[PDB]
Amino acid sequence: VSPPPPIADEPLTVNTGIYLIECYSLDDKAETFKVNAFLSLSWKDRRLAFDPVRSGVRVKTYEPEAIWIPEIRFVNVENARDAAVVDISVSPDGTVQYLERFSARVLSPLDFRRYPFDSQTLHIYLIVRSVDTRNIVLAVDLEKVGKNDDVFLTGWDIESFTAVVKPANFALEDRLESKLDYQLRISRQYFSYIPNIILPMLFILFISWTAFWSTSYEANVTLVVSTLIAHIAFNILVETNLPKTPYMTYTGAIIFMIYLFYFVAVIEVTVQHYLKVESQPARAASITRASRIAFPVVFLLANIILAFLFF
Amino acid sequence: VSPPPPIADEPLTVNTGIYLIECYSLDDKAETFKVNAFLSLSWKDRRLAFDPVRSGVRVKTYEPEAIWIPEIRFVNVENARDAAVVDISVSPDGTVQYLERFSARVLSPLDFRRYPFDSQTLHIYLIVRSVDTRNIVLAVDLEKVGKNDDVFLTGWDIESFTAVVKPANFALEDRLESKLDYQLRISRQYFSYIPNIILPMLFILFISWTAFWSTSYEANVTLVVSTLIAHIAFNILVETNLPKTPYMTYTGAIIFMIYLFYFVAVIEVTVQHYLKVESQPARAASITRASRIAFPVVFLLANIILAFLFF
Amino acid sequence: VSPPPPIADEPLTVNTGIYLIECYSLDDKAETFKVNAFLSLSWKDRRLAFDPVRSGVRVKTYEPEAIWIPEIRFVNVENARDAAVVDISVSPDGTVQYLERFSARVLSPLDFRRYPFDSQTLHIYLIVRSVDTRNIVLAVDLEKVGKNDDVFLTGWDIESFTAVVKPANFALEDRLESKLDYQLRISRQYFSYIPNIILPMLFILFISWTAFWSTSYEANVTLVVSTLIAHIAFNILVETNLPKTPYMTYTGAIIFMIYLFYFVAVIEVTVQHYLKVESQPARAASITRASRIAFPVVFLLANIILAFLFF
Amino acid sequence: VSPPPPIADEPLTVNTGIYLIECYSLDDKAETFKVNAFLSLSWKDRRLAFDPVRSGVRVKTYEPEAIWIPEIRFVNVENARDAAVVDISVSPDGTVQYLERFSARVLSPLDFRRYPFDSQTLHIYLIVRSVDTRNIVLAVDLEKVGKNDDVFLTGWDIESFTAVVKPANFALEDRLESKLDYQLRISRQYFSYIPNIILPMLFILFISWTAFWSTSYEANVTLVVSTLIAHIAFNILVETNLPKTPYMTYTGAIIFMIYLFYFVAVIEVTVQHYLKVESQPARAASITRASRIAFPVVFLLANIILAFLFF
Amino acid sequence: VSPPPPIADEPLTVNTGIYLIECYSLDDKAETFKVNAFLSLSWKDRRLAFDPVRSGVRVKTYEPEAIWIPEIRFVNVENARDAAVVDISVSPDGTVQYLERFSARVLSPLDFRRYPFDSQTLHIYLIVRSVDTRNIVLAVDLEKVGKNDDVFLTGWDIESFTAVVKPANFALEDRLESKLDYQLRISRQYFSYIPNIILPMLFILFISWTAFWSTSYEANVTLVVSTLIAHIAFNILVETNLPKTPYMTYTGAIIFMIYLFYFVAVIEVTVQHYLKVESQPARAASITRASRIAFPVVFLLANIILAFLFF
Ligand SMILES: [Cl-]
Ligand SMILES: [Cl-]
Ligand SMILES: [Cl-]
Ligand SMILES: [Cl-]
Ligand SMILES: [Cl-]
Ligand SMILES: [Cl-]
Ligand SMILES: [Cl-]
Ligand code: NA
Ligand code: NA
Ligand code: NA
Ligand code: NA
Ligand code: NA
Ligand code: NA
Repeated sequence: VSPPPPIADEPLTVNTGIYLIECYSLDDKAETFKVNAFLSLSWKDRRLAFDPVRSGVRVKTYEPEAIWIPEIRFVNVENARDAAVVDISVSPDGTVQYLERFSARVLSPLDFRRYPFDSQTLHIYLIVRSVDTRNIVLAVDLEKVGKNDDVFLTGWDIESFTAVVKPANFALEDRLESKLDYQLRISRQYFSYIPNIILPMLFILFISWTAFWSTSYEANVTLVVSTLIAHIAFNILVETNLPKTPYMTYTGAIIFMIYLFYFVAVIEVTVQHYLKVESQPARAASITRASRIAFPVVFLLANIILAFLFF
Repeated sequence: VSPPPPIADEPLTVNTGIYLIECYSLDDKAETFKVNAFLSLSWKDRRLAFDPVRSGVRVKTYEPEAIWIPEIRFVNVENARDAAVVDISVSPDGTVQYLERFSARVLSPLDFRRYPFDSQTLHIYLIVRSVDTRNIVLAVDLEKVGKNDDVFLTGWDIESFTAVVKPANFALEDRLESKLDYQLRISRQYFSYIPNIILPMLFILFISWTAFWSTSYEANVTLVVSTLIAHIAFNILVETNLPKTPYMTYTGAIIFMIYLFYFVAVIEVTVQHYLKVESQPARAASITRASRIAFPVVFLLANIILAFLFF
Repeated sequence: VSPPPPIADEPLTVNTGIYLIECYSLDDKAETFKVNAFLSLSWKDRRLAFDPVRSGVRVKTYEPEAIWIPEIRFVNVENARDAAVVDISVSPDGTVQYLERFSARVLSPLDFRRYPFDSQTLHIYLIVRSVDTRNIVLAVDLEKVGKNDDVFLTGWDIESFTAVVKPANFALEDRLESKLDYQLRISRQYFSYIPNIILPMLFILFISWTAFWSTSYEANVTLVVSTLIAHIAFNILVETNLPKTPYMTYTGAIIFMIYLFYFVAVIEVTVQHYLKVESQPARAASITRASRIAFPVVFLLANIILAFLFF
Repeated sequence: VSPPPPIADEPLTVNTGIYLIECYSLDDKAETFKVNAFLSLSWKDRRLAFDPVRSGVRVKTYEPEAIWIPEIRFVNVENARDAAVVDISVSPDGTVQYLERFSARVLSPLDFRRYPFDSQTLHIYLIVRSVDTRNIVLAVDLEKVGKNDDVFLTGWDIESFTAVVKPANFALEDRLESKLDYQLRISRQYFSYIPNIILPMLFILFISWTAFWSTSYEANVTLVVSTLIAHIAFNILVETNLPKTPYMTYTGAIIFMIYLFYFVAVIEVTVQHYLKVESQPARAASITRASRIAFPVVFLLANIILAFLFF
Repeated sequence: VSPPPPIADEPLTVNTGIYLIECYSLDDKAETFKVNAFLSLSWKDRRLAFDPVRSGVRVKTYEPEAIWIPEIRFVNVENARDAAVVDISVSPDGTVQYLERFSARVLSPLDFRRYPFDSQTLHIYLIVRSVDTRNIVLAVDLEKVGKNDDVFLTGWDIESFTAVVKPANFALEDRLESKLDYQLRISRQYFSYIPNIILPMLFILFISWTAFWSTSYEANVTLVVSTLIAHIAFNILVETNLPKTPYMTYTGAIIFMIYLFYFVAVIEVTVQHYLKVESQPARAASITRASRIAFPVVFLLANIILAFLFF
């Protein structure tokens, strides 16, 4: 079979629409998500036109094999989509209405800069390669773009599912390609991070600061070193749920900065002891008394500065 | 092939039934479960009717290819079900009795609020898209809905497998869809959580409270900090077996609250020492003596309050 | 094609046999094992009978397509078995000898009560659904049931592979089903558990008891708390290799009971110190001296009681 | 199609050859390896003989469907090999030259006794089931058995890839089976184990022995217990990269034996303290002085004994 | 179908080109990467030639089935590539222009010597087996070799994608093979390693050196042993993200060398204490004072030496 013939030198417009049924498995490390949706296609093939009076029927159904169907592919998919044709319906003028149900693992990159308070725009790119007979251009039928109300992406809030109506028409391997951008706007459910990582991490830091109300070096060493190890465990736990980024993430910055607070606490604890031993407990007392105010104040201000730079 | 013709303008009723053979792999993190069941379908096709006297036979068997079979799909499945036809049997009036054995990874969400003392309702949604010739409506043949006695879901108790008999009939992409709800009610086997997480976690907390019967700061610091680290390990272990929820789980709340008890224990231990050093061991004694009663009482009451809010 | 016709009202006997080639991947957490075997089937179809004198040949080979083959399925498989037909041979009387090689992930539950000193009976259930023409019953041809000598299940000892010769005939969805039970009896290779978990766990416990020969509270606190943390690591390591059971496992019981020994050691260590501080080291000496005998004796007796209840 | 007819009562010889292209994913825990190779087959079928003068073509190419091809299977594979036919070439005498490229997950057991200084012989077993017309026997065409120079198995050194030329001809389910043994000899690259496990493990042990030059019980308890915990982590890390063996591995033995050294160090540390407290520091000094020589000497000799028993 | 006939004794040149659409999942442990690209093939088949005047058309489109297409395979792929034909276009002279879109898991080895400051050359090898009619040779059409601008390999910087234009022509199993080398040059994004592993690891080492400003043996033992355990955790974390190499990696060397610094710190701490006890605190003071300069200086120089050897 060959593509539909042009009335004049116009390109063939394939109207598209994606309707999400099930949306799942957003892997932060892999920057992938799995989708299960309907793909609807519509184009006019005058060769398929019929008189409803003579034929009796108002619409004609065809098997994919019987007629010409545009070779529509997804750009950013991992492997070729699993698709199964639901329906092909031809109206008297020759307007074909294709429907298929597909599933694919979509590869759309993520911006972890504000993690876990981040919002993402997932992309689904539809593309079509022009044949030698005629150029094929994609379009968006907005009435056939949507999502089910039940659509839930675990740990995420689905904001919108829309399409950039004007396609990106460009040359590739000496033939015209028409690309369409379907955007799924989502925002992370940060709630769990607060009682599981953020607050536990702050509690262990504040416990390290009880060393500023203790003259026992052996006890201080235990307090600051033990809590530093729990902070290492939280750093490791966090960096497992995330990929290696060439930039600093919000949680990454806080986690990093907290190491400096542990390092300065070890210095203060060491200075206090050296001075006590050197028979200068008065000077050690001044440093310890100052640290009690300095550490919380510098921690609070540094955090205001970070939140400001990141948001 | 085309769908059966209507006697009048009535829709075609496809009677359904699911009989679970094997139920397995409930992934809490993924909110998925795997099923292996029989799917039975029954509808009347007058075109297939025959006289049992003239034909000799009481029922006629057909291969799927020979006759019209309704396109039945699952809504909340991950990928398309794996199915294999067991039997197709036609009675003299034209009543078709289809049977297939399928397997699918079903995506039904879970409510972890009362974890690990939670009960779930897993869903299996059957759907059918109406064709242009006539509208197709689903029904439940209750005699063909059930589960095998051997059906075991590891770590769960299977309560019931029933179907909501009235289908959800709605419009989707300008065609009628008939959805059916099969509900598998299950309840978690919480027993293992008690000797593996709950009791070990309480033992480490009570060990931290032996610091209220000790005047040794060095020893107390070790007791409260070491046990706090073991509590961090239990928090991490628990949050690995669960997905990130936008709400507080029962175990999540207890685990979180226990951090506050560790934090206040560090404060008491610090106060006692500061006072002892400041040559006020009498005042430190009063605080330590009070803490011995305060800590268990506040822990017990806070737990009554939590159990009340959650159950 | 239709099933063989009955001489009288007797059911059709399909003689079966499974010969294991490769047996592997026993997942304790999932309660599954993978199998790679031969499935042999034999039934008489008089329609296929021939005279060896007239036909020249002693046996006739047929392709699955050509003749009627009973639809045999596995009950407890995860997905439908992967099978490939090796041979179909018809003798002059019409006796068909079918052979196929298959692989399947079999789902047979396990009893972890005596873990890691447990023995299991893995099951492979063959089933057949009766057609309307005639009822089909399964049988065991014992000469065609066996296993290869090389068959090795990693970490397990294969005791026997036998079949329960009388099938379980029952009604299901108003049709006779003939189920057969193939039993693979295996016993765990517990050897590795001894130097990797059991002996390391006992060594850390005995190290905690060196606190009964020490008056140093700071040192005792370190001894009992540090070793308690290593016991937590062993509890976590063990519960990862096992699923969540609604009953107590042997290792689970020992692991749990050992927590009580750590808890009582913390109490003794605390009592000794309180008494020493209260200027009563004589009374603290009596308690410490008693604990040196009490702890090993109670540990040894409690273990005799547990081994008795479990074996 | 039927198998080639015999000139006399001779069996049909299928000449085989495996040429490894890619060798990868050797899973120690699963005792599996993945292979990507060429499988070449050659047999004479006089029915395919042709005159090159009359036919125009020296050799004729056929699609697998067109002619009889022996059903060659792998014994020790997990699932059926993924294969794709490269070429089928028939010479005028009827000699068929089959070529296919396949990939399979081969299940060949491993001997971890000398781990990580072990050498393995991986096996690939080719088999063929005799048909009723005539018996089929396998052979090795040594010119068509080899491996690519680029063939690299991560963490292993590939020594040789050869075939045991004489097949194992045996009876199975009353039919002759011809098995062939392809052996891939490999040896582990132990180098990484030295700076990652062996040397770190020895360093922590030697650190524990600095307790023989210390009279501080509190410090010794910390030294021996802390380093014992690091040894537990190395034991856990090692047993994760390995399956549960019914025998003692070399690393397993060293790791186990080192626990006894930690246990005896705890005893010495306890004895020294008891004696110091009992006002017998002279006797405690003798024991501590002896331990300084005893511990390294017994460790060195025990290791000579182990290396001797294992190598 | 047979291959195109030669004008003379020349081989058939198949011009190739790979254009990367999506590049993803570079597994350091497995030494694999997943690719999703276009594969373009072009060769002359005079049998397909046509007069554009007589035929009307300028180019003729064919289905893969209709004409002869060279069997092109990838050498270093794991399983056979998943491919789907985009287009086949024949020009009047008989020049075929084939295009397919494929996905494959490519197995190309990596050099971890300079990890995480390493650069790699990933390879994609195209190959073709000569038929008996005529020899097939590969070529590079440079205009049809490229990559998409969006192509992102997580944690890596894509430098270039080029092809070694001269094929490797060699004999294999008595037939000519034409291999082509496509090279993807990438360099690791080391940035994340700095705040997550390198700086945390240096902070814990510097904390261990605060023992040179402390006379408290109990505190020093805690400082050096606790920080040594955190270094063990970083060693374990690092060796999990990497495969077992028969050579020393850059991070591996630094990590190893840091163990020696911990070992010597334990010796100094032990010597200081022995001397203090032996009533020689003056000599212990000299050693401690020297260590304060020696440790940072030797650490800094040893690192200069390592960076020099590795870069
Ligand atoms: Cl696609
Ligand atoms: Cl489905
Ligand atoms: Cl099955
Ligand atoms: Cl019954
Ligand atoms: Cl019946
Ligand atoms: Cl195979
Ligand atoms: Cl390929
Ligand atoms: Na078509
Ligand atoms: Na049908
Ligand atoms: Na059949
Ligand atoms: Na064949
Ligand atoms: Na072709
Ligand atoms: Na300590």
